[PDB]
Amino acid sequence: ARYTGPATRKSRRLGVDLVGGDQSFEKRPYPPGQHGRARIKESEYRQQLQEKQKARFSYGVMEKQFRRYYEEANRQPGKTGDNLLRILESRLDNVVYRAGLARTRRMARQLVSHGHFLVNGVKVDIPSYRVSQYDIIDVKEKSLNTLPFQIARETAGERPIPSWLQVVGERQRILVHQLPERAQIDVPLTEQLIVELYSK
Amino acid sequence: AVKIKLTRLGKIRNPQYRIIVADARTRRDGRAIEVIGRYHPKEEPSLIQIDSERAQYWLGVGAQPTEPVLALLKITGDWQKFKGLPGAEGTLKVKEPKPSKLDLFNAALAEAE
RNA sequence: GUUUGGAGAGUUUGAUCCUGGCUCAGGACGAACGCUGGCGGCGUGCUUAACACAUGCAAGUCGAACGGAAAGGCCCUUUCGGGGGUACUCGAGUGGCGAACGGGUGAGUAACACGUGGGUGAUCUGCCCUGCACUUUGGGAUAAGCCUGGGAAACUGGGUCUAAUACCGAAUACACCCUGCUGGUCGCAUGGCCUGGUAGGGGAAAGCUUUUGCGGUGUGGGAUGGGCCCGCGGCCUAUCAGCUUGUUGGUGGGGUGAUGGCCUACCAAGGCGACGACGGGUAGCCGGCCUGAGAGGGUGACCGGCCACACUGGGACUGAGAUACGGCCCAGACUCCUACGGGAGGCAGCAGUGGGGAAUAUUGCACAAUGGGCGCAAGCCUGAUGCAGCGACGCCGCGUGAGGGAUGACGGCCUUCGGGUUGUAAACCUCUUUCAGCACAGACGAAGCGCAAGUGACGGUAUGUGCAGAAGAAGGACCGGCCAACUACGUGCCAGCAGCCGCGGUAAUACGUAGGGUCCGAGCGUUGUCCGGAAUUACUGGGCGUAAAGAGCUCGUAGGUGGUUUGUCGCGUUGUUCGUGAAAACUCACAGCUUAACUGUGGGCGUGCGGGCGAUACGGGCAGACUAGAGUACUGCAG
Ligand SMILES: [Mg+2]
Ligand SMILES: [Mg+2]
Ligand SMILES: [Mg+2]
Ligand SMILES: [Mg+2]
Ligand SMILES: [Mg+2]
Ligand SMILES: [Mg+2]
Ligand SMILES: [Mg+2]
Ligand SMILES: [Mg+2]
Ligand SMILES: [Mg+2]
Ligand SMILES: [Mg+2]
Ligand SMILES: [Mg+2]
Ligand SMILES: [Mg+2]
Ligand SMILES: [Mg+2]
Ligand SMILES: [Mg+2]
Ligand SMILES: [Mg+2]
Ligand SMILES: [Mg+2]
Ligand SMILES: [Mg+2]
Ligand SMILES: [Mg+2]
Ligand SMILES: [Mg+2]
Ligand SMILES: [Mg+2]
Ligand SMILES: [Mg+2]
Ligand SMILES: [Mg+2]
Ligand SMILES: [Mg+2]
Ligand SMILES: [Mg+2]
Ligand SMILES: [Mg+2]
Ligand SMILES: [Mg+2]
Ligand SMILES: [Mg+2]
Repeated sequence: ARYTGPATRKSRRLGVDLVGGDQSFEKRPYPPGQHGRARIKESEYRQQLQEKQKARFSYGVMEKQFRRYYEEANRQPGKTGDNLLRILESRLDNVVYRAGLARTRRMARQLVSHGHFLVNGVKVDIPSYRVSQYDIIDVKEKSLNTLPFQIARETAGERPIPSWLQVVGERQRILVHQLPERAQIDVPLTEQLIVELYSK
Repeated sequence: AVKIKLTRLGKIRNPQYRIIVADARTRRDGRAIEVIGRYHPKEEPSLIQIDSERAQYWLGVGAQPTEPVLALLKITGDWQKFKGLPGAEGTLKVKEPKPSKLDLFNAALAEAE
């Protein structure tokens, strides 16, 4: 399944920019609903939980799949928080967003899912597809002149492109030289709280 | 009689076979005396590997191949060798190794720059 | 050496600290139930009654063993009613091989059943492989056929007749089996080996085919599959203390493939037990699985290996091999047929029915692929198996749209009547059609099979290429504290809620509804069950003055434990190497499915056990030494 309800109310509850271009958040930075102004009792569990919610509602990953990501990250030899972040960064819908061909991670998901991209010459419509070193991502012929993709070509500049990604052509060809290290990744989140949440 | 059989591994619609030495009475997916090879028909060319040293021993002592295993032993030349007939070099085909991923990355770098 | 790995909260009191139980948050399932429900991939599905079973299938095959000629075919023949021949072919029958595998179930079993490691100088092994020798010679039958009898049926008798690779006598074998004598050698005592040498006696066979030609007998070795014995390991219960007389041992016979009270006659009086014998209860065991920081705890569904059984109980026969599921004989229960004399059955194979239960599927499609049986082979058989159908039963993946959109509509709900929430949400404006839908292409799995030249069950499925349009696609639980998420109204100790503490007594963040919110999402909750939290059986890792806990006090049996020092063994301990620890699983890496689940390949893991070799500090055994512990002697002393 996907979460398709209002997007602003999630950033408002969590008190941080998820889309990062959202005027309605800055207008009402408090949580939603009738009681969104009221004082909330502090607790360590709520802090840990909301960092997890920021991660999964930024990247658009359901709790089931996110928990599998955690176990893999913890199993991997690095430090769990770095591994978890770079696994979610390896997602193809995320790589497309980081490349700039999409406006929002929601838009990136739809594009990948609808079958507009190819990886190493083979069509992939799996948003959760994890890119690896030296993957090449291309756009199919039909979608190259496609009106929102045309917009994407001449709308370069919205955000910066990270060093591990590289767009090399006007064809909008994306190359991945390596998986991002924690320094490379730039996300508004404290990953150590999520590792602690799942150690409960 | 001790026979050389294919045992089925893999999942639905993906038959992968190990070449095993087993008593005729033993069920297909039962305990084997040795695994001496593997055979993957879903590939192109179908993947064939045989441990020729062990295949020669087992045929020497009198293991009887099954029909498909006999076809594979002829492709590998292990049958022709065991009998003394010519063709021991065999006509084994191997899948053309796909281009390395690093080289294709360099190709894309050069092409766009 | 070594980091990859441990979270807590509530509840005894006016308050406190401790002790201690109870309860909760996590994970898991062959699940069930409630609400809800789009698609696909890969798995999985009688846990109860080893209850009873309608119906169809689950084991046959060989004309290159044989007489034959019912069906086809061909050749005569015709009058067209039939009648011959052929043997390409083949019903029934004789004969060979298979039917002991494969599939099911877990009733029994606390046992060498199973796991792991050994032993066999105590043994068997059809078919297969590879040496050697041979395959001589006669004979008498019978099924089928034909005639006829008995019986309701199931079945069965007599006569006549025919064949073989069916059966039977003899020769040859001197490798082989038995006995006597006798030489060498190796050990582990019986013994083993040298096919030792030697004398005496003895042991087999089968033909067919004319083609890739298949067979027969003895014997040497191998391969495979077993049999039997032993060490060690894995349940509760002394409110179960004695049990055993073929029982423990011996000799002479018998028996088996083989050892052995396995059996038997005699002789000796033994054997097993608080390191729980004999009883009682429960249970198939394991690789593994679940949980856990680990140790441990729980568990044995699927998949894989052993074992056990096949309506209940007993028995043997055939065979290389038998718990003989779809064999036989007997007894019993039950169902059925009968002419009342007598007969016939066995789904714990696949599918299916009734029943029991909270609950578990189709009276599919193929032998195309892999494995198996027979056949020289073409081939035939195969409910093994490969697939399909059904059930969110589980795991994994994807969709139910994306961008923009205001000081922010209507409507709903709060209010300090200012407004504030729902909410960028919606409306609207453009943008993409994944998955479903409608067309047109269309597999891999088959270096296969037959070499006759056709051959894929799944399947016109998966997957590609076009078309139309946001178009068809969201629910469930929770919101007092644990524990994320609060207000209004309705009943006022009522109706009700609840895992625990506890909430309802006409102002409830706990009841019911609504608005809003939170956590999850094609699922969400509940019940049941196991581990965790629980250091709450504590080996890791707890205690006993007063919280639960020192026997009323001694003596002493088994057991446990052991001062200083020399030498020695190398049992414990430790190093190293080899063998083994099946596959799968697990884990690391890498690859293949669009990703994942899943699958494959290569390491590790498999903590163990066995063999060889090394060390001797420490524990222990063995042989000594010493006096500080312990005891004795002597001289005093108090009670
Ligand atoms: Mg899901
Ligand atoms: Mg059952
Ligand atoms: Mg016949
Ligand atoms: Mg059987
Ligand atoms: Mg004979
Ligand atoms: Mg004797
Ligand atoms: Mg039982
Ligand atoms: Mg623990
Ligand atoms: Mg016999
Ligand atoms: Mg039956
Ligand atoms: Mg039988
Ligand atoms: Mg059945
Ligand atoms: Mg019922
Ligand atoms: Mg076959
Ligand atoms: Mg053939
Ligand atoms: Mg049949
Ligand atoms: Mg809270
Ligand atoms: Mg414990
Ligand atoms: Mg508990
Ligand atoms: Mg205590
Ligand atoms: Mg004490
Ligand atoms: Mg007390
Ligand atoms: Mg006392
Ligand atoms: Mg003592
Ligand atoms: Mg000492
Ligand atoms: Mg002692
Ligand atoms: Mg293993």
